[PDB]
Amino acid sequence: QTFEGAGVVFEVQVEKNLVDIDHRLYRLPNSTVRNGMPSLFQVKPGSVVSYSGTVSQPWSTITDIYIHKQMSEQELA
Amino acid sequence: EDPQTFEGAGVVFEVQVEKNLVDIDHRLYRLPNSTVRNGMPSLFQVKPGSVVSYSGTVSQPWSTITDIYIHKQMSEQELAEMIEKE
Ligand SMILES: [Cl-]
Ligand code: NA
Repeated sequence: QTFEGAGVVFEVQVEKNLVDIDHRLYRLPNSTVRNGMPSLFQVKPGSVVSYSGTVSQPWSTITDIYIHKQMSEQELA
Repeated sequence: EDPQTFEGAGVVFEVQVEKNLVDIDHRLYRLPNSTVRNGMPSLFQVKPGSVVSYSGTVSQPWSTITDIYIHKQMSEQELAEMIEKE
């Protein structure tokens, strides 16, 4: 039922609530929020992330995601 | 590098909800009610024993955590699945 991982965002599809992390697709609903802002609009290609969620088919749902501030800057460079 | 922002990781040892303070690896940080994740203040989610990644702004007397994530060490890990496949 639950999972946790870490990786690098390669692509974000805001219109489909999907995020591509290390070539794996996850559902990233607007309900995954931090400081009143949906995380779907904060993650970008190159973001280094820690995430957790619930197992679902075909793609698992991320219900919590954190952007590594120093590592995402190093990844983009 | 921004000298006004900070980021770290550690273990929560104590939480003082009445003073908006969190003790991580015996250092103290301000954890205001405005640091919210999924509509809930993170101050009431962190507990002694929580493993955390956090970031914020340098401030006086304590630096302010504006973003904090609890590591789910008890959940099944994608890295474990990766090591099992490799
Ligand atoms: Cl929120
Ligand atoms: Na900084």
